[PDB]
Amino acid sequence: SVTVKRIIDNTVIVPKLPANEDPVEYPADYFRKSKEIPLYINTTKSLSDLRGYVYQGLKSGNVSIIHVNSYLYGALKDIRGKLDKDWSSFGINIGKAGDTIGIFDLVSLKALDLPDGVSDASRTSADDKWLPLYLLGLYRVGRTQMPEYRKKLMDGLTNQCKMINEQFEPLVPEGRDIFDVWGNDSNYTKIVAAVDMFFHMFKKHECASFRYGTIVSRFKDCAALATFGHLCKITGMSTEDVTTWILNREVADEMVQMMLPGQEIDKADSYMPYLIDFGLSSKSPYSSVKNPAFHFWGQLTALLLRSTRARNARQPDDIEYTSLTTAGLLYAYAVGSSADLAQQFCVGDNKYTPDDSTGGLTTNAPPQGRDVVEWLGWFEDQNRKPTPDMMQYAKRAVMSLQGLREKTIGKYAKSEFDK
Amino acid sequence: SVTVKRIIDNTVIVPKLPANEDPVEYPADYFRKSKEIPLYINTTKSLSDLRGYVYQGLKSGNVSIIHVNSYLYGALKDIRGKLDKDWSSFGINIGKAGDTIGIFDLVSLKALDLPDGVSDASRTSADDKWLPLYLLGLYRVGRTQMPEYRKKLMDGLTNQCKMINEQFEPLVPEGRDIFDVWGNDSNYTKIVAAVDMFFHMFKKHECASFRYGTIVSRFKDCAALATFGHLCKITGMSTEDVTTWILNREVADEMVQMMLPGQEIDKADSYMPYLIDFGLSSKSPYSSVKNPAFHFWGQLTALLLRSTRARNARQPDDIEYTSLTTAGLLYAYAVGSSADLAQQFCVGDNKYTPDDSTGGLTTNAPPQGRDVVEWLGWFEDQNRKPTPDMMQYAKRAVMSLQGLREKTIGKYAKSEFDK
Amino acid sequence: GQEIDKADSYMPYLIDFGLSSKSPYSSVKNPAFHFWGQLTALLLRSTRARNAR
Amino acid sequence: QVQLVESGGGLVQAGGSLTLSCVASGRPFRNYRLGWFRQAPGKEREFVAAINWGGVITNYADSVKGRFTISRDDAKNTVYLQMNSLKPEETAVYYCAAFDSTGSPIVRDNYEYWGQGTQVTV
RNA sequence: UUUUUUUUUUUUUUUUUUUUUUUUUUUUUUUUUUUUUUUUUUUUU
Repeated sequence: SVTVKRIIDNTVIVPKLPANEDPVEYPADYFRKSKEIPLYINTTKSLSDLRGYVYQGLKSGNVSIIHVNSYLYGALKDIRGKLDKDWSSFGINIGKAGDTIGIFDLVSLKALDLPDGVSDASRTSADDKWLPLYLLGLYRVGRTQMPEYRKKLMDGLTNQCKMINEQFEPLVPEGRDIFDVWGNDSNYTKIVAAVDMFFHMFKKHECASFRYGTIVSRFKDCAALATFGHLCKITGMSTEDVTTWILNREVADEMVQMMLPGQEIDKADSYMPYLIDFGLSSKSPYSSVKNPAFHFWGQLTALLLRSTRARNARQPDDIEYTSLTTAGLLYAYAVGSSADLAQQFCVGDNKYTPDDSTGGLTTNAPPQGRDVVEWLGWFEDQNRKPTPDMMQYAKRAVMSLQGLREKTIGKYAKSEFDK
Repeated sequence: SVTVKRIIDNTVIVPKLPANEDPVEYPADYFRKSKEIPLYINTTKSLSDLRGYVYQGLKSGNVSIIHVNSYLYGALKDIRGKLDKDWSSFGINIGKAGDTIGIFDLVSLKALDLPDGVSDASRTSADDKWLPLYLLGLYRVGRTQMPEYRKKLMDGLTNQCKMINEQFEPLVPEGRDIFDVWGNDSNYTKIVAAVDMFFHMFKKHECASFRYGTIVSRFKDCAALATFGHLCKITGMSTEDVTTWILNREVADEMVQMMLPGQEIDKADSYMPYLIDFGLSSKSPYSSVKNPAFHFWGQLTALLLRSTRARNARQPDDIEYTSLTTAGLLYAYAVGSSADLAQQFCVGDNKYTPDDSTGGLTTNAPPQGRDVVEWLGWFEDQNRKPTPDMMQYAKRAVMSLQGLREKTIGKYAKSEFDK
Repeated sequence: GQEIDKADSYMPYLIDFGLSSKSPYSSVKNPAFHFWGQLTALLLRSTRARNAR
Repeated sequence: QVQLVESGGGLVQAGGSLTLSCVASGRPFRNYRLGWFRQAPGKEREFVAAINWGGVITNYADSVKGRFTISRDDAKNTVYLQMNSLKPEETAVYYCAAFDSTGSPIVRDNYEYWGQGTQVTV
């Protein structure tokens, strides 16, 4: 905020824009208020009643989410695992010593305070096997509006056909709209998140197949973090080294935003990956909506470094495409030229001995490592304009790309450097 | 106004043009007369009568806007929210202390001083759930005459299908003309504006989905302001810095016009974004009709700086395309060349140390920052004619643009620089 | 003295009101002005001039 | 919630004027209908007058047309009601009522809030 | 014998409309038409 005046008449002007809060909620700021997350559920009706409730309800268009929650409880209540080591997260010691932990030890059971429904018989305990797998799979199916990508219902149908050969989807085609509402019931999401969190620790459980459909709950609305992992993998550099190659102020603020020190983002098994479905946070701090310049920058740099995932990563709105693209060009060019090949194994204890008697002064050549302090200086020697070898390198990287979707950084990079 | 004479016979001529007032009405100039906005509504008939009134009226072509207003009132009357902090706008303290505020606390209720209509039974309170969502969605649907973009009725139909699985539009195809008149009833607009203004403060309400259809009321007829935000985002520069890069007199007058200091354009939750539907103003000051050169200039500069929204922004009529385009070319070229990459994080407390021993006099080179005072001087050294590197840069930016609509600044820029 | 600058005047309706049978401001009595101004506008990136006759 | 207090009652001479008032407390910044009712000794509560929120639409019982007048000042959140040319048939307890909406009903089942009432004897 | 604008008049002369608008923009979301159980030549002895 600095004073601005109109030079024709010395009139003072106050340039101001509309403001949008859109604050950010971290997971660990939820647990300092409540030391436990509740699961609202109805424990009145019996299991074999709920089986026909949700089977006959599934066959038709009418079904109560309260009945699929109350059915998923008792349908998954007697599933267990033995902890090899202790399990604690955000001050919640879920598992103590060698005692076995169930799938609902993670949350606390509360009572929901009713749907009349309709019942069915002849439904044995052989449907308790896959009906949870089904209802869990429709959460992953019912989150995508693409007509052919929603055909993951064929892979849920297949994964249950593996459990019982004569399994065919008990839902009408109009059902493409039936389970789309299930994702709005907080307790259903608190169920799928507990299922995925449970089966992440107990990996080779006989019912680990249930994780299909709930795997989309892990790190949901946390794309930018996964782009940081993808960049730290594609570049081959450490997290602290990649962190230095951030040359844009927005990516700096966002990188400071993701790396707050008390959110267990590094723990293997934690409540953090499920901060959205558990209700630990209503606005994730690790999304590509609150970290747009980081998503664009890291994804584009990866794409220039021969990435495959980035070919379909989406281009955010309202960011500095020019500065971000130049930064990704210098970074990807630095990593591209500096392969840093070094001998690793020797036979007769003979290693490569570099020759230091090269004194013809081979200057005006790019640096030898991947240090930012040297590539910024070389780039200054290039007048902060990308050299034709950099632009040609990027053209080499983005050309021969085919089948590119619109609004993706693959078509963006191709449309930017391939001409 | 300066004297003009015809040199052949010294005859005096008075060149004059037809005049059009088209004054500008600001929102805060409305509240110094009236300290409250009224909502004219009819409270005679009952709720369950209005439900069949507008359901059976919707199924046919005949419906009274008075009945959908009077129905939307009692259908939305018992919706509430708890204020975390105080809420006041233009001298109207809508919310006091911790007391809950309803959706019609914003306006004052007056009585409309009748349509005979026709009634219906069997319509329970399960239609009070989504009938407001429907009637609100048709305001957004009925503002566009494009055949496929008016198919947002599929997304209202979908958003209500989420509320009730068996929801299908109770309106005939000819209905594409039924809700187009609703936007002309001042009280209906005063309803949708109050709904959107309410649900902007209370963001995670269980009925926040109602905002769909009313979101088009926020900053309606206020495009130029959004182009100022889009430019201040794409450039990455501050509002006061971007304000200096205005080189055209018309854009100066318009920028002074938008930034009058008492219109709450910076408040998060205010009456300003709804100055049109609330009737606070009949001619908005922030529209791309009263700020054409600003819309064209900012949108074109954004497009040259790798924008996506600008590819379809429309080209206004009767403006100085030449001077505005040259200004946008110098601005976009300045922002494009001056990436201003600077080190942000360091490891061993080593930062980039620039070398000042460069004295070969690398003159005739563009400036190093984004200061207008230096780019105007460099541009003067270019004889106020865009250099071939500037025109080539713009060609690089506008080429590879496909699927461009007519009368848009995307096709304008492409047709201007791509040859 | 024809009030061509007044905001609300009888001048814009001099034809239907019968104030004048041959307008002085038509592109039939001012052809070279219409052609010259419209062409100059078109060269200055005009859109209306693209269809001016 | 809303509280209503009736004020202005009493005894008056047969043929004399009188003006009742009703003050509202709680949430006066919301749609709420305003009506006057009464109940005579051994007589069911009947409608007297009503006024809409804006203060334009009004209506009166047949037994009191011409004589009585209703009015409201929502700034001070009240509603006066002149009662000229009174008569011993006009003797009853008068109640102030509110029902939240944008109009004024003619029944007693349309209101939601009621005052305690003032006695009026003629 | 003609006549030799497949010119034509009466004004006129944006296949211009001003009512306000104007990304065939809505973002509540959230955005590899990724997904994990190994696996990872539409390899075989």
